[PDB]
Amino acid sequence: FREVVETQEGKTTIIEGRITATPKESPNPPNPSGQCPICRWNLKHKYNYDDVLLLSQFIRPHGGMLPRKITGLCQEEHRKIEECVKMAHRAGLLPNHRPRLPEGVVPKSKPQLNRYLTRWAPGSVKPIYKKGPRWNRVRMPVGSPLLRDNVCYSRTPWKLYH
Amino acid sequence: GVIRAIVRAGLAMPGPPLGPVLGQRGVSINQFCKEFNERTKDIKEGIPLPTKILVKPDRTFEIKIGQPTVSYFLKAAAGIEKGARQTGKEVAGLVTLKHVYEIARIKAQDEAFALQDVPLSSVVRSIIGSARSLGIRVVKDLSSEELAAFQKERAIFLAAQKEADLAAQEEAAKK
Amino acid sequence: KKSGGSSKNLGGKSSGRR
Amino acid sequence: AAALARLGLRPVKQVRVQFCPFEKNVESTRTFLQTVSSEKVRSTNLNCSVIADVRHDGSEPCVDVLFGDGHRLIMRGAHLTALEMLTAFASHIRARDAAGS
Amino acid sequence: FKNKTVLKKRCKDCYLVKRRGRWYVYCKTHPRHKQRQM
Amino acid sequence: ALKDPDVCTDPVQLTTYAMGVNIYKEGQDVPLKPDAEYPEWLFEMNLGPPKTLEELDPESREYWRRLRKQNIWRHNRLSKNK
Amino acid sequence: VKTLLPVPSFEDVSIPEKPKLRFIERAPLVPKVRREPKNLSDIRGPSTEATEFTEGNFAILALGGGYLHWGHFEMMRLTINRSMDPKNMFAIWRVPAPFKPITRKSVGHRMGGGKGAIDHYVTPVKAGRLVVEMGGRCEFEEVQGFLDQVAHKLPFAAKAVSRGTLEKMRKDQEERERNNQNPWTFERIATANMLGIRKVLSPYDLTHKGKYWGKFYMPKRV
RNA sequence: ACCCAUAGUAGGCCUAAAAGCAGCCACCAAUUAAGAAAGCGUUCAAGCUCAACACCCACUACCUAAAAAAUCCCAAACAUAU
Ligand code: FES
Repeated sequence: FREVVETQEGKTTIIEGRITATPKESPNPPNPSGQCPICRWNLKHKYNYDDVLLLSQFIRPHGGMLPRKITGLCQEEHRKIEECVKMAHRAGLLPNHRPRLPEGVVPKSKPQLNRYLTRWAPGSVKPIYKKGPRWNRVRMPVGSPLLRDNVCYSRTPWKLYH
Repeated sequence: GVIRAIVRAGLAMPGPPLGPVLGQRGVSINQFCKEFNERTKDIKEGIPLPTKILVKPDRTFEIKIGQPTVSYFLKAAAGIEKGARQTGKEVAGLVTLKHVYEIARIKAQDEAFALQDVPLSSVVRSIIGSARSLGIRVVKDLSSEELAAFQKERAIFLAAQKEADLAAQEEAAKK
Repeated sequence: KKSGGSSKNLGGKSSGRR
Repeated sequence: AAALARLGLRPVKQVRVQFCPFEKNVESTRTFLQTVSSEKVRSTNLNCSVIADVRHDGSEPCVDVLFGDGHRLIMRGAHLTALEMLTAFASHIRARDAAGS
Repeated sequence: FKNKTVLKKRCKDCYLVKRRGRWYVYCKTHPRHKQRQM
Repeated sequence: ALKDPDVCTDPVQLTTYAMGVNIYKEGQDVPLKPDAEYPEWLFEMNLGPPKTLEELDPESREYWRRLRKQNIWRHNRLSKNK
Repeated sequence: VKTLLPVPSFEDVSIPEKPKLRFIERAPLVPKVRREPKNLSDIRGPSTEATEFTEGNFAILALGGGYLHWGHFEMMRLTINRSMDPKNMFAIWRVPAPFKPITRKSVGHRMGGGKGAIDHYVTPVKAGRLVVEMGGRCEFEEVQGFLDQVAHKLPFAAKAVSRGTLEKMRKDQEERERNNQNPWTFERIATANMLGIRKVLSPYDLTHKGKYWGKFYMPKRV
């Protein structure tokens, strides 16, 4: 990877770029014919929001996603890994990939509400004051429909609406 | 700001459209007149001249003028006073390759073609295309007798045009 | 409430001939 | 750049672009020259110099910016992108203006 | 804002963003173009 | 009172001189050099309608420039009503 | 180095003398006297008329059944004539003028007392019919915009189609009927009265094969 | 998406004037390339985009878009063990 450093000395600023150590794909992918990193390692349909060892390899130090052209992911798996990282952040599973805070700002405290499988941004959802009849019931989404094709080891498929 | 307007030599007037444009930008019209008419003394009055008023701080204007429009050149060289009303259906003039070649020699001297340093053939190609829009057909060789015959027929067609205009005025009178 | 009209088609009451 | 033309080269006084075009890591520095050489950007401040110190010695490309206040900005473009330079360059223009006033 | 079921950019500075769970049209040039998803 | 300037109309003169080429009052209407004094390609110039794509060579400049104009003609046409 | 491609040439297409859509009258020339039954079967099921292109290259395809009244023709005409290029485009009607009489009773009347009086006229349209046909020196992109506007304002589901999009639309439906991996199809079950299913089906369902429900067409059904 | 824009010429005709952009016809030429012009514009002007050139890949998925009533929401819940 590549860094950028700005050092100001004697009213003079010097902006440079250094090349740091770079990781490399582990040798012998179980499926070298795979197109994207996922299919090359027989990982399609086999990861979830809690598999951070996988998800942490496709995000920036501050929790942002990395571009598809750089990672090489298929457009499809990019959307799965993108949703999975959104949910992993909201589950408190990426406690080091936190947003950069300018000028040492100390955020005001928030209520701790543990959560998992959170499809929507918490501040963006309204209360369900009128649940509606049983034949038109306003449901609560759980998980993501992007992961519907994940391998299900139970005879019942994932329920995405509670 | 560069002001572009094809004006006639020595006929600058304070009235529109020249006036309002100059006044809006603050350029003195009287100052323009004093310079223009003096700079247009050796040129035949009434000649359509593409001008280029290089207005610059503070309202300084260098009136650089180029060769007359190629429309003028061709229309005058064909002996007609107006252009074709519907070109492609009405041939209002005839010229030879020699007439076009010599007009190119004068028009190539214009700053527009001179700055491109193009061969004369390229400029000649431009004249032919511009001619086909004015109704003038370029011919390889034309005799004085061939032009006289056509001109006689051309008078008949031109005369009938006047009568047609009167009929249109009657219909416009009701509207 | 509203005065209504009447059908203008009479007859047509014969039964099938078997 | 659009933001660079809107902001202008007002505070800048001399911009020197040095590179060895026969090298393989000057594309960013050569791109930096293209954007600043525009009639748009140069017009914002005609006095502001734009020099092209083309060399062939092997030194990494450099961009030297001299402000009217006397401050200097040195961007070593060997491992920098043109976009990174223009964002950094615009930041100093926005900064030196506030420092003076 | 005007509430709209179909959001249409009216210009070239009119940009589409999703905030608060719905789509918006914000235009800094022509504020009269601002739309809200209904 | 305002009209266009004078137009020469003498048939023979019109055919013996390039009228209007003299723009200087003292200048003289330019007589026409003879055939020999002109290059051969002048009489090989295309005085008719432009060559079509079939007539043009697929490896020539004019061909592609003509094709480009047609592509632009279309673009304008299919955006007129958008 | 953009790769230019040839453009189609419109030298094999002539424009009719009257490219615009003619005016459509509200009611027929001679008024009808005999009042007619409701006859709702005339917007039910697939169309067997005006299902193919004749002169032009683009059209509005009806994706459902319904009745066109005069207000629809006025909307079709003014929108098409105002939006077409008369020099390079022509437009022909593919539906007849309103001919089916529609009766209404006086306001506030009770049931009974004989049938009501003829009120207006309509034109029945079945799904799969061309409503209006266009052609000329244009591509589909040029007309698709405002043909979609008029189609969206029709009393049934409709869509602007081309000589080509119509064909691929039909190839896709036949492709689906062939690669359908479901061993159970509506037709198979309903033709064999499997499960005694005809106790809930119409006789018409033997030919509609589950693609039609009243006047509605379902292009997803195979 | 990013960029980028010179030139015969304000093509004639029409019109008080029309200059790419009233309406009329025609739509050829310059340079590697830029429509007698697609959208905006004005004083008919000028201006601002788009279509070209150059650099060179933006990523573009697939079709899509909604809601309100009156006593008090309405089982509780749940994405994971064949
Ligand atoms: S998972 Fe194989 S193409 Fe993306």
